[PDB]
Amino acid sequence: LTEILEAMKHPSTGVQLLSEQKGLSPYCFISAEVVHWLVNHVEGIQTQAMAIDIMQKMLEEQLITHASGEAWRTFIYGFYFYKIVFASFQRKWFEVAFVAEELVHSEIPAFLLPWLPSTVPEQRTVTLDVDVNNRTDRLEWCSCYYHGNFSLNAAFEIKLHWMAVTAAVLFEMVQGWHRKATSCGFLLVPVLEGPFALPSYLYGDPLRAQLFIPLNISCLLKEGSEHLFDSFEPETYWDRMHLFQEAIAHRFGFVQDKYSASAFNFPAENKPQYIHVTGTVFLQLPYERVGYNWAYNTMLTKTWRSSATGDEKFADRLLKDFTDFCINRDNRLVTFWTSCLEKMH
Amino acid sequence: RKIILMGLRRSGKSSIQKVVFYKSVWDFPGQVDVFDAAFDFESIFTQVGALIFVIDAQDDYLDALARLHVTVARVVTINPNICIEVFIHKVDGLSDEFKIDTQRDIQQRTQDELADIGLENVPISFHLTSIFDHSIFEAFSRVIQKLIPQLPTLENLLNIFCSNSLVEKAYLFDVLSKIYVATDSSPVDVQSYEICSDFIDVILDIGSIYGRSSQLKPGHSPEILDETSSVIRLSNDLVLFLREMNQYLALICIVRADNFEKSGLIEYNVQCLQTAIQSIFSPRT
Ligand SMILES: Nc1nc2c(ncn2[C@@H]2O[C@H](COP(=O)(O)OP(=O)(O)O)[C@@H](O)[C@H]2O)c(=O)[nH]1
Repeated sequence: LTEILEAMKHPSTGVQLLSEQKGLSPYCFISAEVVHWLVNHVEGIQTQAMAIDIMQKMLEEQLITHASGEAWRTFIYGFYFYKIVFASFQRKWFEVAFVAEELVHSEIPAFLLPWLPSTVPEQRTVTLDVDVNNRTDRLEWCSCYYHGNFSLNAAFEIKLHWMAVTAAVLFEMVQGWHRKATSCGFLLVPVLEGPFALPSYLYGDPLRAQLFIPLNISCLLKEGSEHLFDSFEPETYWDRMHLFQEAIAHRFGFVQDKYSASAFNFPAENKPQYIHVTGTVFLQLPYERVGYNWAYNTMLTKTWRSSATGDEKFADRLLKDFTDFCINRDNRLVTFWTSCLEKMH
Repeated sequence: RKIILMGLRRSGKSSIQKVVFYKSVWDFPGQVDVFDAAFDFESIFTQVGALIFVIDAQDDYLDALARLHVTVARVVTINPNICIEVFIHKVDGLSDEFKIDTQRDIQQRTQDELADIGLENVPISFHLTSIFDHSIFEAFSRVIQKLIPQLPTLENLLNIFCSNSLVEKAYLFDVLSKIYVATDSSPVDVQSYEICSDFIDVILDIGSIYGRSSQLKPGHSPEILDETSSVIRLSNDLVLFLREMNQYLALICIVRADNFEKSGLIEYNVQCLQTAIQSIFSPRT
């Protein structure tokens, strides 16, 4: 209410309201920073959900509003501009929501639970002013396609489409983005767009084919069984297998890559993709011949390499260790799997 | 004031002090940095005006750049008058195409993270050094020129002396370290600087061989000795000459032999510059 906004508008401690940057109204703020402020300096709420409820109450009473004047939206947690009291604002400023994903409270893993768990758009578009140092006399602009949501266990995608752009200025802007991402504790690397596509497809290459790493689930079977999760219901069983396979992908540092399908319906023909933390290796789960699809990120060159990407022979060692783990070398996989049985107390 | 030679392990600091200092320069090690409390860093960094960070060009330098950025933040929070210079080292084995790309990559990686930190007011210089060349001496000379508060007066004096006497190039060397205190506004050629550095070697070695009678008398010299003055004429219509300015300084000038026919006027202007330098560097009120 009113006294909460009066405490928010304090010049000494307050909140870090935005400056007089061009295109932005005065008294603008980021929603994530003021949700973090309403956690700490408040009249007695603790979790984020009632902070979102308090900010929704402030939005409904027109104490605050969006920086575009779009007075129809709810309060969205994340990097969303809000000011203190149209669609062209959506084509200028990056606005990424924050996913409040629940932590793994159950010590039993998700492929061994007795019961499976089972607004903003997925992709957003802005128009970028590419030339910012005025190196070129002409007008240059590119369209940027980014993820509308951010998760800490998911990869954040940025796609650039351009015709009227001198590519040196675009490379300077991407290099500045890479420097900012390295300083911010992240890793911005170029990736293949079609890394598991057939040679006849649009995003596929005629001389590229994926490598298959078979997963030996026969050694994990008990005495006299053909299904790995026959104790549970069978109809979720493959999904359980998917989660189990994802668990092995979470042991080797693969992050889920929620790629946006370019106008592709029929969701049984696109498979989940995984990208390593170094950005060197793509990984896809198929489907019947249970295993992994392995692809190399050939777009990662020397100029984007750092200490967080490893050396040039990191992917070969990762391939060797992943092939050894999936073939049950030294009873390693059983040492994983029975440990998951040790979470079934 | 002192000069602190920072950097990481295997960066080349000990070889720099072997070449330059061993023929106040302090070498902090590549470990136990400003986060560690093994030394009183805030007491030392107040009295130190020049900070030099050595960065290996061949090795990876992002951890070195992060250590450099936190050291710059530490010394700016200690005192705002410190000078920061970056010594890109081990460029003897690199090609001519590699040095420019390495300098561009290091400068573009550093000057944008300087704006990302927010300390854009402080000036940070970049130098290309190698112990097998004379570029380390030139880089340390440009470091030393920042610490001397009397640089524009000496530079204007050398400019009007070079314009008046038709002298092509002038340097004010220190003979013990081969580091020039001041030079004129024209650029320093490496081919000129090598022969100007070895001119001091020839003069000091011949004067060490033949300057045995009197010279190093323990009590006092009964007669005041002449200043060491030398003249070398070369075959490419160029004359190098030295005049001893102070007890540790000298002035090597490069002059064409067409303009060295009137060498008496150049000698008179050298004497007037000697009077100017000895009156500047004298203790006063
Ligand atoms: N060939 C060559 N070797 C170099 C050069 N600069 C440094 N080195 C070598 O790299 C090593 C660096 O050691 P250094 O960092 O100075 O030792 P520290 O001061 O104790 O940390 C030295 O032992 C040198 O032999 C160079 O320009 N050329």
